[PDB]
Amino acid sequence: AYVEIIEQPKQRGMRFRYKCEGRSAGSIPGERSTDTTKTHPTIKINGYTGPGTVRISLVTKDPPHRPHPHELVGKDCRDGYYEADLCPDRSIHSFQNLGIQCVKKRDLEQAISQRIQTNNNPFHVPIEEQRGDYDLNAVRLCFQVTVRDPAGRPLLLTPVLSHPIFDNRAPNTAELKICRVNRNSGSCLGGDEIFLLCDKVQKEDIEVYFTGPGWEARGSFSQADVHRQVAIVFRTPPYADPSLQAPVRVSMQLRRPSDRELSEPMEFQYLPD
Amino acid sequence: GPYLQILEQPKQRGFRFRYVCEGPSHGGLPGASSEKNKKSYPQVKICNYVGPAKVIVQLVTNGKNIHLHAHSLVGKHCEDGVCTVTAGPKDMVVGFANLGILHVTKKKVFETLEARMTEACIRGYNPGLLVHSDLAYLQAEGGGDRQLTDREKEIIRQAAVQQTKEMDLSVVRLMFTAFLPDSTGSFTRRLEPVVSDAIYDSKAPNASNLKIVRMDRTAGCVTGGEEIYLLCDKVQKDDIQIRFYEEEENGGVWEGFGDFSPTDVHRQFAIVFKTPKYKDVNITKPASVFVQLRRKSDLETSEPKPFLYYPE
DNA sequence: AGGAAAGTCCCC
DNA sequence: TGGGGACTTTCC
Repeated sequence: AYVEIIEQPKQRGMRFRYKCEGRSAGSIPGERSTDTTKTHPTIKINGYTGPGTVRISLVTKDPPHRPHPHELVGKDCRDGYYEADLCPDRSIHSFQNLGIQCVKKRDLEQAISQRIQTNNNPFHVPIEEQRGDYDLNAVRLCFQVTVRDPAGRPLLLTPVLSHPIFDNRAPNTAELKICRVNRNSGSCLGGDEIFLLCDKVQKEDIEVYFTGPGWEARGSFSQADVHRQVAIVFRTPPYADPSLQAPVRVSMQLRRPSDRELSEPMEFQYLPD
Repeated sequence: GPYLQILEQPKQRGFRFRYVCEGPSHGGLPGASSEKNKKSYPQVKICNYVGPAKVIVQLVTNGKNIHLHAHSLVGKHCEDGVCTVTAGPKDMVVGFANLGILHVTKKKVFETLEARMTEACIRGYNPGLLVHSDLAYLQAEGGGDRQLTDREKEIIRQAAVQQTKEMDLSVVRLMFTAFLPDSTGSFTRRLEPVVSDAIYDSKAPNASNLKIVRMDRTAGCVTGGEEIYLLCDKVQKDDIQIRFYEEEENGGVWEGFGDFSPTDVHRQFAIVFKTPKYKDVNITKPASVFVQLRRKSDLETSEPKPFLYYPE
């Protein structure tokens, strides 16, 4: 009898909501999803079918998987964890009512107090470890299922974690996303000024990654050039080939150094010198 | 007779109100003075004077009539959003240096309000004229902690409510009052109060100093409809407009208005617009106008950037 | 659901 | 005595 996630929660892109925003307003969707054919996180209990409980909870995104201070909310959610009876006539079941409620950094102690008052910790991490400051910007769902043993008594299946989910609000944990864009032709030599209308970025950790497999180059600009987390004004990179003859058409995309995420690329038209 | 005159009004545009949670000594209400190598600060001066006299400063509203504003003045000699500087010698001019505007939380307006009107109906020098003028009376005499009429406190309190809904926390006004020697001792008499220009909190998105930070093309053909990337500073998508303009001889100005949509106003600091047709598309020699961000509501504009309408 | 406002932090 | 940018929460 073993749990397995046949559809992970759509990692980057959802913005955890504070409890103070009109309550609800959505749910966690799965890696693969789109409005035409929507999705929500799912697990396929394997090697068993029937009655039991399908408990979930949020856990630290790294090594000591400590109960994380945010709270899941939705149908059958309480004290921070979703807990309900799973439908017995199927082995693949999804949760379309999973919300991630975040806590204001100040009530951050009251929560981790609740994450052991309420008796919550899949991995049984020591209080010592629970003290270390949290990364209230990323969570992992922890599906820990209870099926029935050959006899009939409750059986605690192994807790399995889902790919981390990252807030969208946190300007450093978001999904890089170019928007409009001054231009893209430039030339083999490079030194050209483009205006980029990025989504909320950060002047310390971000940088246009001109590239094209067989090459790769950042755009020349500076923190001063990053206009309100929103606009970046760089100069077209010298191409690797600084004596082109015909139009190589590489690809530029905002890259975030720290985490290394990159964005859906665009089409820069590196022209003949 | 004697009377307060404003030797120097407050800067008005450019001073960011600071929340009680930001730190003291964060800045100081500047007077209306940039004047290169030289600071400034608001200052008033009595007239047909009174040798020694004390002047107190406090924050009033900005609407039709002068009411008591929640934000409080905070600085050296200030306490309880009031500042008793004394102009009591052979020199009447009295400046208010290093003053500040505590920004009250919406969450706490009624409270500071009620707590201000009240610590004023018991003054007379702060006549019911500002709280509920239904309170009309008082003078100056005294009454520290003196109880107010039970029914009184109400007309005060309820006033401390129907006014809070109307209180704009993004704009204030200084209300200098002079008091002078009376009946041997006490700076007993309220010598006519003077109220300053409006001071516009610098942080209100509506009060931002429209600035043109960068621009795609400085020049462009006269034939219009050309895309440009103009990186500004905290504009308000609906209430903004890019405007090209040039004066033709004595008086008479010419104006053009960049095309676009709130849609085109990217994240409050970017507007992507297309140029407009210049004065006349028929020009054998390059023409130069100016482009200036512009707030539609108050028409407050901005230091402009030059453009160059080249021929067709 | 975004986008903004309202309010806090924090650093040169 | 200074001030400004952007982080966090809240509003809609």
